[PDB]
Amino acid sequence: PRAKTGVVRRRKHKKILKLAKGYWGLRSKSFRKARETLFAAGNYAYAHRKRRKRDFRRLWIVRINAACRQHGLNYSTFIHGLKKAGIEVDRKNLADLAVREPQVFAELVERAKAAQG
Amino acid sequence: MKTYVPKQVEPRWVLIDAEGKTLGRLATKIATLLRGKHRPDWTPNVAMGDFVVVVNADKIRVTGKKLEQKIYTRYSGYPGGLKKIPLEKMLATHPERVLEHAVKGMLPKGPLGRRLFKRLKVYAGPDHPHQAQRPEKL
Amino acid sequence: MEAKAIARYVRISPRKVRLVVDLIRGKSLEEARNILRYTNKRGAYFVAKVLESAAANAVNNHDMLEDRLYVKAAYVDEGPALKRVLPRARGRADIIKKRTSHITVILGEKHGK
Amino acid sequence: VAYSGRKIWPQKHTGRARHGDIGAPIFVGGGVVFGPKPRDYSYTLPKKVRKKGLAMAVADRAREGKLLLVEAFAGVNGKTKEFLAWAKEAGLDGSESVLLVTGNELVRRAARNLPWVVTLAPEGLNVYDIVRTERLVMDLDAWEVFQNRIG
Amino acid sequence: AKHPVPKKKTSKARRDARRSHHALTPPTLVPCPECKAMKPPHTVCPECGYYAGRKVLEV
Amino acid sequence: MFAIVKTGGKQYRVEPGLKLRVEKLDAEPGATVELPVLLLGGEKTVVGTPVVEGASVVAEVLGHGRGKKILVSKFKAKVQYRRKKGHRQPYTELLIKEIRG
RNA sequence: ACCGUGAGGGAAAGGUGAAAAGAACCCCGGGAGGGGAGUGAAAUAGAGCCUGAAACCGUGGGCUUACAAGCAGUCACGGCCCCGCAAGGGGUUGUGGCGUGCCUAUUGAAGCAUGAGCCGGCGACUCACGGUCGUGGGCGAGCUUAAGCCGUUGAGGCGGAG
RNA sequence: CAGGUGGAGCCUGGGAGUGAGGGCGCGAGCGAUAACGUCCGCGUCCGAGCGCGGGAACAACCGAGACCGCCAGCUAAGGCC
RNA sequence: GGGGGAUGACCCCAGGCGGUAGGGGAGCGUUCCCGAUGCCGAUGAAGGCCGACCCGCGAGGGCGGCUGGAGGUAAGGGAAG
Ligand SMILES: [Mg+2]
Ligand SMILES: [Mg+2]
Ligand SMILES: [Mg+2]
Ligand SMILES: [Mg+2]
Ligand SMILES: [Mg+2]
Ligand SMILES: [Mg+2]
Ligand SMILES: [Mg+2]
Ligand SMILES: [Mg+2]
Ligand SMILES: [Mg+2]
Ligand SMILES: [Mg+2]
Ligand SMILES: [Mg+2]
Ligand SMILES: [Mg+2]
Ligand SMILES: [Mg+2]
Ligand SMILES: [Mg+2]
Ligand SMILES: [Mg+2]
Ligand SMILES: [Mg+2]
Ligand SMILES: [Mg+2]
Ligand SMILES: [Mg+2]
Ligand SMILES: [Mg+2]
Ligand SMILES: [Mg+2]
Ligand SMILES: [Mg+2]
Ligand SMILES: [Mg+2]
Ligand SMILES: [Mg+2]
Ligand SMILES: [Mg+2]
Ligand SMILES: [Mg+2]
Ligand SMILES: [Mg+2]
Ligand SMILES: [Mg+2]
Ligand SMILES: [Mg+2]
Ligand SMILES: [Mg+2]
Ligand SMILES: [Mg+2]
Ligand SMILES: [Mg+2]
Ligand SMILES: [Mg+2]
Ligand SMILES: [Mg+2]
Ligand SMILES: [Mg+2]
Ligand SMILES: [Mg+2]
Ligand SMILES: [Mg+2]
Ligand SMILES: [Mg+2]
Ligand SMILES: [Mg+2]
Ligand SMILES: [Mg+2]
Ligand SMILES: [Mg+2]
Ligand SMILES: [Mg+2]
Ligand SMILES: [Mg+2]
Ligand SMILES: [Mg+2]
Ligand SMILES: [Mg+2]
Ligand SMILES: [Mg+2]
Ligand SMILES: [Mg+2]
Ligand SMILES: [Mg+2]
Ligand SMILES: [Mg+2]
Ligand SMILES: [Mg+2]
Ligand SMILES: [Mg+2]
Ligand SMILES: [Mg+2]
Ligand SMILES: [Mg+2]
Ligand SMILES: [Mg+2]
Ligand SMILES: [Mg+2]
Ligand SMILES: [Mg+2]
Ligand SMILES: [Mg+2]
Ligand SMILES: [Mg+2]
Ligand SMILES: [Mg+2]
Ligand SMILES: [Mg+2]
Ligand SMILES: [Mg+2]
Ligand SMILES: [Mg+2]
Ligand SMILES: [Mg+2]
Ligand SMILES: [Mg+2]
Repeated sequence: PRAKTGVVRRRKHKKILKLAKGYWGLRSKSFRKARETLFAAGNYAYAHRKRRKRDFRRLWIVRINAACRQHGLNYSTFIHGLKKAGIEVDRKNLADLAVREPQVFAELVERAKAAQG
Repeated sequence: MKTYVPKQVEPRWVLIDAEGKTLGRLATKIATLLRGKHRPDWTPNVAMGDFVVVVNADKIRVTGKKLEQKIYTRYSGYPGGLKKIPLEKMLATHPERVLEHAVKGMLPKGPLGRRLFKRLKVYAGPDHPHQAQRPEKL
Repeated sequence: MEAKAIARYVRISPRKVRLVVDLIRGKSLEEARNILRYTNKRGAYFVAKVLESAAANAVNNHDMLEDRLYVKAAYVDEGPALKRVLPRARGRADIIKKRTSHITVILGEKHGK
Repeated sequence: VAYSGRKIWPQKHTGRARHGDIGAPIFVGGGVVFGPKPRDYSYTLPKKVRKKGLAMAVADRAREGKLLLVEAFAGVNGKTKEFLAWAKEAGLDGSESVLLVTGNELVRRAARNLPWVVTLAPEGLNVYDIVRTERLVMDLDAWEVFQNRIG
Repeated sequence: AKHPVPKKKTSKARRDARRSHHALTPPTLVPCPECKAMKPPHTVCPECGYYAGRKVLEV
Repeated sequence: MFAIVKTGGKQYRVEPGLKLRVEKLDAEPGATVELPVLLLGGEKTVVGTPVVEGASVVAEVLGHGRGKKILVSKFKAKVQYRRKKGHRQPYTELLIKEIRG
């Protein structure tokens, strides 16, 4: 018996071009450039996942350091205060705390300013 | 819990004297303000910044021999179209522009960096346009 | 209620004819008729014929009232290409495609309350 | 394949790719690579494996109570109407496929046309046929030669 | 001379932007001084062209 | 009157009547988990230490789950190396009831 | 057919419908074509006729774009449009972060090194007989038949030369 | 002789691929106490880690061996106008 | 790998899991055969076009809608153009 390609290759191609929807020019319309583009989207996604984690923290940090410079200090010291002060409850995620709950932040500043000296 | 992000904010203004302030050291902050990395809601992709007005910019002062030795260069497009302009010459011809330059180079690059630079309004000597609030900052 | 005509296998190149079609899209039949006469292109002739057969089609078949109809949609699609051998220097022999238009005029009635 | 052996084009300087005859498999219309030729799928099973296998497959029908021996029928004089009668009387309604093994030409041609019967001379007892059919039925003539085959 | 050749097939984007000037202008027409029909100006009409001089007679 | 609570190596600001998705934990649905772990009161001056003791927040497991599939792919040019794996990350949902001082 | 002086080379090209019932007649038109009408279960089965993919061309709609610059994606936020009681999702892209095509060949390629205009379909580790290991079973001081003979709804048996 | 249970070691067999290497450190020869030079030695990395961080960018220098996910934490190198 | 003594597909606990040449292992899918004088099918086969839905790590499999108009062919096994 002979098994000719038939339906298989059209399917496999369709799958991928579907994934490529929205991509520019041929990259959406040609199975090859679709596939090539996708390799690239695949590794960026993975890589950018790990880095979304970085991208966010570095935002939180600027935001803290911003808010507590109103209260006259470094992010640098602030964290150290909070380290000594036992307040290792983090944050840096919360940081809406600095924005949405200013006083609760301020209290947190003062618990921080007074630690180990 | 998503991270908070500003809704449309009020464009606060700010006034600066610059007379006797150094240059890049004055520039550093003018940048920070422009970005608004002093505001706790700071967002990278938006630019809720302060507008900055700077006066007495003929009067920035700088250290070392820079007034003579420091050169600004301008390449036109053309053969031998690189222009070389000393600090003293600049200040004497267009005072400021040196602060505008120092700040611009300190703002980020791309569509948004170029916008923030519009928000820094620099004048020579005293006064300026009196429209907004412009709390004096030192 | 809309009325349409389609010329099929018109031996003309779609790009060429499409050009004068865009010249009458959305136009009232009175100007559309007027434009094709004094538009100087070979595709003016053919489009006019389709346009007209679609006007005739409106009045007789669809009871649409000749004074109120404009061009609603009009478009040329591209039918099959006539391929001819064009002999070339150093014995080379390319092939030119004598291409083919499918012309479409669709008519509808200007609201005309 | 039909075509010539001629080299289709010079092989340098035409600017085209590079070729031999058009019978080459890379060509639409050319030879096939490694596809099928006539060949003989038969092999030789060990004979003891066929004995064992024959024996076991009967055994497996016996172990199920599905095996029946019969004497003499009387649904002979081959007519499927006649058989279909005796069948009923013997407890075969054709709710289960039946492998009928007997040397009687007449009973065989009787059952033959039933959709639920397959039919065999005894010297032709094979395991495939046993396993396909839900119930085995033999006459005693058949069971003899079946027993004389194994061992 | 050697043989300049295009280095890259041009994108549908690019040819279609080439053609951004290709669109036609409708012919400029004015109503006929006598007759009902439309005529491009400064031209004797296809029906009964003018007055003082002798038009091509559709009359 | 919020809290700041610690479940599954992360922290979240919860309020009463908050439906919160959280890393999966061992519970049957409908059961109640007091996560004895609480890091802040929304009252300001009560804050501190790793965890304020005696405090806790009560939310009950609304049922578990699996998140929308993430396709994590790896490609290495010129070495003929490609890997595809789908990943669905199991969670549990909670509704936040009582903030207990 | 065609190509070659000749020997010789040597293709493409199948499918309406159950039935032609193969669209009378009217309309536009020089015809071609189409609109009605009619046939049909169906006419985007209408003869350039089963299905009718993809590249390709086009009309309409939504989002978007004329001070930004780039392997075209990706992660985040925001806007506008759609679906949904809701929460939620689909679309699109403004700004921000990140980002050196695929394959091949190489010590080393985004590479200014090879190949590829794009899409469809064709395309490359086989089979015979020996061998050598492993493995699943049969029988074990034994194991096993070849040709051939008999016999067969695709029935198996015998045959001991070797 | 002892510790060392390791994707350790030894024996028999089946299947390979490789036999163009490169940089860097150290030790020599050749070279000019030239070469991104050449040839050996011992080591390492690239090769196959052109995956991540640092070094502006950069196979092989510093950091470090990427199973998947997280809008959590601590660090390495290098950094903190 | 160790336990749990269900003899696994199942639950604990501890580890390992960058990779080219290459070795090993398990799966998916296409054509054909037995299963089939069967079963699915015009209340619609195969094929086509959508899908933000379900199952699978993945190759894939489902399901729903549209098109299509006469075929398709489980479980379990066999063979390959
Ligand atoms: Mg094939
Ligand atoms: Mg990290
Ligand atoms: Mg801390
Ligand atoms: Mg010529
Ligand atoms: Mg000639
Ligand atoms: Mg020859
Ligand atoms: Mg060429
Ligand atoms: Mg052939
Ligand atoms: Mg010349
Ligand atoms: Mg020239
Ligand atoms: Mg790369
Ligand atoms: Mg390589
Ligand atoms: Mg001849
Ligand atoms: Mg009818
Ligand atoms: Mg019709
Ligand atoms: Mg159809
Ligand atoms: Mg049809
Ligand atoms: Mg048919
Ligand atoms: Mg058709
Ligand atoms: Mg459009
Ligand atoms: Mg500009
Ligand atoms: Mg703009
Ligand atoms: Mg450009
Ligand atoms: Mg971007
Ligand atoms: Mg390949
Ligand atoms: Mg080479
Ligand atoms: Mg080479
Ligand atoms: Mg080389
Ligand atoms: Mg290039
Ligand atoms: Mg070259
Ligand atoms: Mg190239
Ligand atoms: Mg070469
Ligand atoms: Mg190649
Ligand atoms: Mg192809
Ligand atoms: Mg063999
Ligand atoms: Mg063998
Ligand atoms: Mg063997
Ligand atoms: Mg015979
Ligand atoms: Mg020892
Ligand atoms: Mg080893
Ligand atoms: Mg070995
Ligand atoms: Mg060698
Ligand atoms: Mg080496
Ligand atoms: Mg060497
Ligand atoms: Mg040293
Ligand atoms: Mg060297
Ligand atoms: Mg050297
Ligand atoms: Mg070395
Ligand atoms: Mg190599
Ligand atoms: Mg590296
Ligand atoms: Mg290594
Ligand atoms: Mg590189
Ligand atoms: Mg770097
Ligand atoms: Mg590892
Ligand atoms: Mg350090
Ligand atoms: Mg593990
Ligand atoms: Mg591995
Ligand atoms: Mg077939
Ligand atoms: Mg019917
Ligand atoms: Mg089939
Ligand atoms: Mg279907
Ligand atoms: Mg089947
Ligand atoms: Mg093949």
